[PDB]
Amino acid sequence: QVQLQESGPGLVKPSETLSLTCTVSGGSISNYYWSWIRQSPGKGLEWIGYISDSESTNYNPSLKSRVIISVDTSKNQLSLKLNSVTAADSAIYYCARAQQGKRIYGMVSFGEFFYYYYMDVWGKGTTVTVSSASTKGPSVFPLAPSGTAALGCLVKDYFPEPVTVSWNSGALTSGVHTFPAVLQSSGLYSLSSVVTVPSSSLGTQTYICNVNHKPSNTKVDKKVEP
Amino acid sequence: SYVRPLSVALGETASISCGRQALGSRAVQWYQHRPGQAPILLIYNNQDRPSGIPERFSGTPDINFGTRATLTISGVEAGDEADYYCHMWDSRSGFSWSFGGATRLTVLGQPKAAPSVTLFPPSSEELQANKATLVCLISDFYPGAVTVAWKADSSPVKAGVETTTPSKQSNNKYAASSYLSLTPMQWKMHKSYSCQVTHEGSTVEKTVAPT
Amino acid sequence: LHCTNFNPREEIKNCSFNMTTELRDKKQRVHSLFYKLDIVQINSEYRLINCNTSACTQACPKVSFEPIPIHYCAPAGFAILKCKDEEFNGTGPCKNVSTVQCTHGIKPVVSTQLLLNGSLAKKEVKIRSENITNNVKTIIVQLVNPVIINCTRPNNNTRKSIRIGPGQAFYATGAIIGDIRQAHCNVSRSDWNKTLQQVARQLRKHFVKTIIFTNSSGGDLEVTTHSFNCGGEFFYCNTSGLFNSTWENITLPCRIKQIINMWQRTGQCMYAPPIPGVISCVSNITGLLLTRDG
Ligand SMILES: *[C@@H]1O[C@H](CO)[C@@H](O[C@@H]2O[C@H](CO)[C@@H](O[C@@H]3O[C@H](CO[C@H]4O[C@H](CO[C@H]5O[C@H](CO)[C@@H](O)[C@H](O)[C@@H]5O[C@H]5O[C@H](CO)[C@@H](O)[C@H](O)[C@@H]5O)[C@@H](O)[C@H](O[C@H]5O[C@H](CO)[C@@H](O)[C@H](O)[C@@H]5O)[C@@H]4O)[C@@H](O)[C@H](O[C@H]4O[C@H](CO)[C@@H](O)[C@H](O)[C@@H]4O[C@H]4O[C@H](CO)[C@@H](O)[C@H](O)[C@@H]4O[C@H]4O[C@H](CO)[C@@H](O)[C@H](O)[C@@H]4O)[C@@H]3O)[C@H](O)[C@H]2NC(C)=O)[C@H](O)[C@H]1NC(C)=O
Ligand SMILES: *[C@@H]1O[C@H](CO)[C@@H](O[C@@H]2O[C@H](CO)[C@@H](O[C@@H]3O[C@H](CO)[C@@H](O)[C@H](O)[C@H]3NC(C)=O)[C@H](O)[C@H]2NC(C)=O)[C@H](O)[C@H]1NC(C)=O
Ligand SMILES: *[C@@H]1O[C@H](CO)[C@@H](O[C@@H]2O[C@H](CO)[C@@H](O[C@@H]3O[C@H](CO)[C@@H](O)[C@H](O)[C@@H]3O)[C@H](O)[C@H]2NC(C)=O)[C@H](O)[C@H]1NC(C)=O
Ligand SMILES: *[C@@H]1O[C@H](CO)[C@@H](O[C@@H]2O[C@H](CO)[C@@H](O[C@@H]3O[C@H](CO)[C@@H](O)[C@H](O)[C@@H]3O)[C@H](O)[C@H]2NC(C)=O)[C@H](O)[C@H]1NC(C)=O
Ligand SMILES: *[C@@H]1O[C@H](CO)[C@@H](O[C@@H]2O[C@H](CO)[C@@H](O)[C@H](O)[C@H]2NC(C)=O)[C@H](O)[C@H]1NC(C)=O
Ligand SMILES: *[C@@H]1O[C@H](CO)[C@@H](O[C@@H]2O[C@H](CO)[C@@H](O)[C@H](O)[C@H]2NC(C)=O)[C@H](O)[C@H]1NC(C)=O
Ligand SMILES: *[C@@H]1O[C@H](CO)[C@@H](O[C@@H]2O[C@H](CO)[C@@H](O)[C@H](O)[C@H]2NC(C)=O)[C@H](O)[C@H]1NC(C)=O
Ligand SMILES: *[C@@H]1O[C@H](CO)[C@@H](O[C@@H]2O[C@H](CO)[C@@H](O)[C@H](O)[C@H]2NC(C)=O)[C@H](O)[C@H]1NC(C)=O
Ligand SMILES: *[C@@H]1O[C@H](CO)[C@@H](O[C@@H]2O[C@H](CO)[C@@H](O)[C@H](O)[C@H]2NC(C)=O)[C@H](O)[C@H]1NC(C)=O
Ligand SMILES: *[C@@H]1O[C@H](CO)[C@@H](O)[C@H](O)[C@H]1NC(C)=O
Ligand SMILES: *[C@@H]1O[C@H](CO)[C@@H](O)[C@H](O)[C@H]1NC(C)=O
Ligand SMILES: *[C@@H]1O[C@H](CO)[C@@H](O)[C@H](O)[C@H]1NC(C)=O
Ligand SMILES: *[C@@H]1O[C@H](CO)[C@@H](O)[C@H](O)[C@H]1NC(C)=O
Repeated sequence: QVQLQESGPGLVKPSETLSLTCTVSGGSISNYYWSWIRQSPGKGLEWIGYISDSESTNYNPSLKSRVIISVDTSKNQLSLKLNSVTAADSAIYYCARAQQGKRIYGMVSFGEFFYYYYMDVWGKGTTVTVSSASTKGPSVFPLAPSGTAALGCLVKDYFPEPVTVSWNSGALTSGVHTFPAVLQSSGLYSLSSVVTVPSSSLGTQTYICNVNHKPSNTKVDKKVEP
Repeated sequence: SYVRPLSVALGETASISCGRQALGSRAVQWYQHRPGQAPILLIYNNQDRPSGIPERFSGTPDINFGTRATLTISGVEAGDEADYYCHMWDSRSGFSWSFGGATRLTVLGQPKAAPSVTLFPPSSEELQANKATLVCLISDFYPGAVTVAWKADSSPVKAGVETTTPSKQSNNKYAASSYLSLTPMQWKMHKSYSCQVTHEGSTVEKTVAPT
Repeated sequence: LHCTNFNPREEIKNCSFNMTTELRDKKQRVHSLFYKLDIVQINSEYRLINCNTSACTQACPKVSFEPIPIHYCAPAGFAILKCKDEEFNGTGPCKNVSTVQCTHGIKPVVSTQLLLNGSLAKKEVKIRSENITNNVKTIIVQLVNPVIINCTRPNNNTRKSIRIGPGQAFYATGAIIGDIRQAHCNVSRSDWNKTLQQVARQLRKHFVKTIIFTNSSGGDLEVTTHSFNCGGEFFYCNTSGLFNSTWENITLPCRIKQIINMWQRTGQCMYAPPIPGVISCVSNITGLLLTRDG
């Protein structure tokens, strides 16, 4: 009933304010607690902070002096800021719904309980990269094919992560295989997707990929044919 | 942080011990998380699992202090190969900010799978830009470990190769790319290029020629 | 003592100190838990509350404070006269008198405010005093039906034995295994309320007039609390929630002391060693002792 979705800039210069948002679907925003979690390569899940339904803040001691978790009850938008960002702050950021639990072990009147939170519904995640290097759009080149055949497109030098590939704007979904990227020594990734398809339709039904690179707003699409 | 390696056989029951023992009455959370994937909540109370999570994920209720918190994954399959976290709350420790160290369950005994090598020649548009880049795509193999070797006619080449590390797919299998970058001159002057993929003790080769 | 607090009422401290050992020239840096009530600050360097007035002898951990019936007998050639009239006021003539050699089994139960484990009135809550018109004379109530008090110290304590000398072993309070809770007592509402309207209607037979119940006056802890013994440790329960009515449970928050003076003597205390495990005792409340103001 309730879904989430993060949003971000993809690239952030060092020593600048990072800003993300989230869109809550099918649920009131000032009804539950909201959290922020990030996972960097090499480090485990790190709990950033959380906001209450009363809109009160409480941040991790790891970054209490750099984080501001705001809110926007007009819609269902949850905010997050990161002052003075360094290279170690690049990670996949998540926003989840913290549900408050009340564990009582003694007498409720003597104060013999403790509050604990659990986050049951998470967002998809937003990738952010911290490097003073500039953004750059890709250069998708088509890969012509040759029981079945394989055909794809070589998304060459682009920075930074991520990139989206869709075949026939979402019509062709069976047999797709978007491979992981490759960080070249030149400092920018390169991706490649392919799709196994029956050899019958090599000439008739056109195959068109759709490449999306938001960190540079360079949206491209190309067609493949022998 | 630092990781704990775990290995169970396929079909067995995994008993994942929690990281930090509780000093008092506890309230433990179990998250199943994969690298580059949204973490899902398995058990939020000491044993209460939410909607959708199968009954094969069971925890230990804290009926009497002393009992340790463990996550029990009965009938492990290839999908239960992820990182598991133990969010340990109790009455004595402070605010449980960190999720603790991750235990990476690696289910053993999975069947072996052979690669699906596919090599594409440089595009006509790419060659027009005076830059040639072959691409060798390996897919649907297991275990996730291969070896690429590029052939320039007879003699091999390794200057200009950029190979992805294996990555788990949606079918619990692994895939990796392999890019050889060369000038358009040396693409036309060589008779053929090959992509030799060595998985386990076997090698398979899918070549391509400038034509 | 060098003490710090405990955990992120009942305050407990974790105190480290230098201590002697089996050999005179050598010392040991050992630590122990001390309840805040047994320890004062010097001005965080603390100090045992008794060291400035008297020494302390800790109880031999093999003896028990279990009150068991004592029979007081009279010598040969003497006698004991037992008044058997039920509604006997305690003073004056008694029409049903018999002679005995010894008294019945009397348990030396030390308590305050509430008289625990005792002899009941055969019918109607009987009240005893000297000069009722004089408020400085203590009134003694004796209930007819016993309300049951239910006490327990929940914290699972552990005993840590030091060695302060050749044969001298001071038993220190170890760690607290499990949760940290609050020691207290439970008595039944609508039963303390049922037996307080019984004491009420008998207090007005001597005082015409509305009667009020309040808390203790104030001062020492032993004077202003339901101090008693329970499993080995000495509780100090706050009975403001029991005497609070002018004519489901009612829980009394209790503190626990280790340095007790007992008989209010001229400088003599006893260190009650920590009882390992969980403590819980059940005691009848058969009597009372009030104090009028004027
Ligand atoms: C002297 O006088 C004293 C004062 O009068 C007196 O003190 C009393 O002491 C006792 C123990 O010494 C105390 O008992 C404790 O009480 C706790 C609270 O119990 C109540 O609440 C729970 C939970 O309620 C939430 O959940 C239910 C549904 O699950 C909802 O319906 C509720 O509305 C509520 O949920 C909402 O509210 C929350 C708060 O707003 C929100 O956050 C939430 O989102 C929701 O909105 C109820 O389940 C309890 O029901 C039980 O009792 C009723 C009678 O009232 C029974 O009929 C019924 O069958 C139930 O058994 C109750 O209403 C308890 O949590 C606590 O028990 C746990 O803790 C101890 C020690 O920590 C454990 O050893 C014990 O095993 C329990 O652990 C279980 O539960 C936790 C968390 O739930 C699990 O993590 C754990 O693994 C374990 O689960 C396992 O066992 C469960 C059954 O036990 C089972 O269901 C599970 O599936 C699993 O197998 C403990 O009992 C009592 O509070 C004191 N009194 C007061 C006033 O404080 C003293 O006794 C007197 N005598 C002396 C000193 O001698
Ligand atoms: C109020 O204080 C009580 C302490 O006396 C808490 O504990 C409950 O006391 C009841 C009274 O003895 C117990 O019920 C008894 O069980 C025995 C065993 O079968 C019977 O012989 C008794 O007749 C029966 N008494 C009654 C009145 O039913 C309860 O068992 C005991 N609680 C538990 C968990 O064992 C009360 O819990 C406490 N209540 C509150 C709300 O704090
Ligand atoms: C004083 O209070 C304590 C606790 O409030 C009372 O102890 C309780 O006694 C009952 C008696 O039946 C116990 O219930 C039984 O427990 C056993 C073991 O768990 C269980 O198998 C039975 O089915 C039944 O539930 C109860 O556990 C026990 N509670 C505790 C905390 O020890 C005691 O009876 C009271 N004394 C009085 C009122 O005189
Ligand atoms: C009022 O009387 C009751 C019962 O006569 C007293 O309860 C009794 O408490 C003692 C401990 O103080 C219990 O005896 C001992 O318990 C320990 C701990 O397990 C054990 O090591 C000993 O062997 C012995 O069993 C005793 O069982 C208990 N009686 C009952 C019936 O439960 C109560 O303490 C008295 N109150 C006061 C203020 O003296
Ligand atoms: C032993 O110490 C106690 C506790 O400090 C003394 O009682 C204190 O006396 C001083 C007098 O200067 C008061 O300021 C405190 O308020 C008293 N404390 C309490 C709790 O009443 C006691 O007098 C000391 N004994 C001797 C013989 O000096
Ligand atoms: C606490 O009071 C109860 C109730 O008066 C006592 O139980 C009685 O014990 C006598 C002596 O064996 C019996 O004749 C009664 O029948 C008992 N009454 C009930 C209701 O069982 C109990 O002995 C008292 N306990 C203490 C320690 O004083
Ligand atoms: C209080 O804590 C102690 C541990 O310090 C518990 O002692 C254990 O009790 C179990 C009972 O099943 C034994 O099997 C262990 O061997 C004991 N451990 C030690 C070190 O002796 C004790 O059970 C706790 N008390 C309660 C009431 O649970
Ligand atoms: C009281 O404080 C002392 C510190 O002096 C605690 O002793 C430490 O306990 C930890 C946990 O086992 C050990 O890692 C340290 O080595 C101990 N230090 C020393 C100097 O012994 C002691 O645990 C505390 N007591 C309680 C009940 O928490
Ligand atoms: C005993 O407990 C009562 C409450 O159960 C305490 O009452 C409080 O006392 C303070 C100090 O005078 C007042 O300011 C509060 O208004 C009282 N609260 C009430 C009556 O609910 C009392 O202080 C406790 N006494 C001891 C010695 O611990
Ligand atoms: C023990 O005594 C030494 C001096 O002899 C002192 O430096 C140290 O702090 C003492 N340790 C304690 C009191 O715990
Ligand atoms: C107690 O009752 C007797 C009855 O013989 C009476 O003489 C005496 O004055 C009474 N004393 C008190 C304090 O009630
Ligand atoms: C004296 O007490 C006994 C006790 O049973 C009773 O039988 C007798 O009737 C009493 N006598 C008087 C005069 O009260
Ligand atoms: C005394 O009684 C009043 C009225 O019932 C209540 O508000 C107050 O909390 C009671 N005090 C205590 C210490 O129980």
